Amino acid sequence: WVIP
Amino acid sequence: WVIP
Amino acid sequence: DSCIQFTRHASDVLLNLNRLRSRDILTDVVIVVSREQFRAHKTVLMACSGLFYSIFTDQLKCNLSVINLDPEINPEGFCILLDFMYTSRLNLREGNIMAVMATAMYLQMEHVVDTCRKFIKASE
Amino acid sequence: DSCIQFTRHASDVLLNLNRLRSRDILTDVVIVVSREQFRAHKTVLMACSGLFYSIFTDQLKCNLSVINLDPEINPEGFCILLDFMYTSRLNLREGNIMAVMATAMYLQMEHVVDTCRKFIKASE
Ligand SMILES: O=C1Cc2cc(Nc3nc(Cl)ncc3F)ccc2N1
Ligand SMILES: O=C1Cc2cc(Nc3nc(Cl)ncc3F)ccc2N1
Ligand SMILES: [Cl-]
Ligand SMILES: [Cl-]
Repeated sequence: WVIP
Repeated sequence: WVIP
Repeated sequence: DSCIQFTRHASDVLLNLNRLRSRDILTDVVIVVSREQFRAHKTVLMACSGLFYSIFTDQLKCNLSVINLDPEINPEGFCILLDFMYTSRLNLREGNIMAVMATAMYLQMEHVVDTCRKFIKASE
Repeated sequence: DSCIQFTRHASDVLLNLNRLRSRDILTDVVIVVSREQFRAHKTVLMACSGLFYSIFTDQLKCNLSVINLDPEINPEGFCILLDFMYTSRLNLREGNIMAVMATAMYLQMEHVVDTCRKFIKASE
């Protein structure tokens, strides 16, 4: 999961 | 395009 | 093999599948979550959810145009997960995390269940 | 928004859509390319090809279970492009590049047309  |  | 690969292809396919959903193009099922209705593509639901994979591989249920979910399922939680299926983006907030996690456990979306557990653990 | 994003989601969705195709699950169209038949999902074809997008958004054609392509289309070229749609990998070879490029121009797959033009230019 990432900060888009 | 890339070499997978 | 000796194939070449287009890096952005999968993301571009998903973006177009979400544009078809927005425009109600070739949607073939309605998911009912109490008083709310959500239109979607059976194939996208099956590709994202272990519950929908089991439903639409069943010889009788594969033919249904309407699926009613358990009344304990929160429509907002379902809406957030449906958006995730079509976009890869999860709108996870302090006010919805419990409903989102409960819905993801029901739909069998293991990667979502994993991130919810981690965010809950961080708060404790 | 304040969303989080699962990097591998789109690739995982496409992989599952290819597993449904392999297992002939919920395929809803047959594409006929001379003596050969290819089963696929209309939504994946529309998401990848400008020609299929135009076909399945047409009020009469959206209801067809069989689509016949132009007889000049090479079945091997089509097979390579169908595999690309479901996998992002293009099996481009000196012996098939002309058929693949001609099929991609017909199907309106601009990114494939672009890589074929570049590989052809490199050979000259
Ligand atoms: O957490 C999850 C997400 C998920 C999706 C699927 N989907 C499919 N699985 C296979 Cl093997 N082939 C085709 C499919 F559409 C099954 C189980 C699970 N569990
Ligand atoms: O080279 C290409 C690939 C391609 C795909 C599509 N697909 C769709 N386009 C839109 Cl705007 N919404 C939904 C779709 F399924 C249209 C044109 C083109 N041209
Ligand atoms: Cl997931
Ligand atoms: Cl393309």
